[PDB]
Amino acid sequence: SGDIQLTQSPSSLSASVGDRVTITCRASESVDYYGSSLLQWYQQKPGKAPKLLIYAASKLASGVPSRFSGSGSGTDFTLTISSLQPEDFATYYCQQTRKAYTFGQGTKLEIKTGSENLYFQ
Amino acid sequence: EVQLVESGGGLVQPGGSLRLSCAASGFTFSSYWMHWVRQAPGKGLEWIGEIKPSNELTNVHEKFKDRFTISVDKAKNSAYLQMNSLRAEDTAVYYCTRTITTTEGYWFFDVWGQGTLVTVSS
Amino acid sequence: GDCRSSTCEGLDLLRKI
Repeated sequence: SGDIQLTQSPSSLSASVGDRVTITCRASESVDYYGSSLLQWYQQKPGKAPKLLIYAASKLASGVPSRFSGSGSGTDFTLTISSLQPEDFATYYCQQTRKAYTFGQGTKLEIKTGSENLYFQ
Repeated sequence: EVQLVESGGGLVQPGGSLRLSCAASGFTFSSYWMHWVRQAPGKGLEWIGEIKPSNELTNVHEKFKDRFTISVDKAKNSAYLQMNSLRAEDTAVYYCTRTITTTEGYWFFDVWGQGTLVTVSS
Repeated sequence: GDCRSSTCEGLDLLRKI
């Protein structure tokens, strides 16, 4: 398809409250236009509609906490969540508006409450 | 308050057809581009197409052009998605949403409906 | 000014500012 493809990394991740997490988004071609990067980040809570967090790669949507920050240009973008909060656990999508409308495959962010077991024998 | 409410979802046999509705409220419709976006269970988000109610200009993605049609009823402030010859790959949550433009010129989906599930059973 | 889509309109308005 002639669409601008968006590939997110990782596919899923877990972290604890207070941790800093990063989610990346790579575009198949530049999403830039006249010095702007037409890249949005959406947060989707289970069973709910996506909610805009970031637009134009780095601009915070109204009412969105400052702990969410967006960076990058051209074909490479990053969503950074400094100091995770319990309500931040959801599926995150990057989204581009340079050519029609496409979304990344999504990155599921889950809360880590306990440690991973040590499978030693 | 700006709101979008979808209805019409359900279980459909392959080759079947279905019409989804999107009732808009808290804004007059006509000015905005209205969109249909779907999300397959446990998967990503896929843009279907758009409609400008005022002039009924429509752009459906190439992938859906032959079976999916977008229409409006300006009297009912509603947008519709007519889905024909449904296949297993059409099983998804279907959302209607709108694009808005900021003072700086950036446009994006701001308000979405709650979604309606379409399941293509055997 | 031959747009016919939200993308065309969006790019046209953004470029003008």
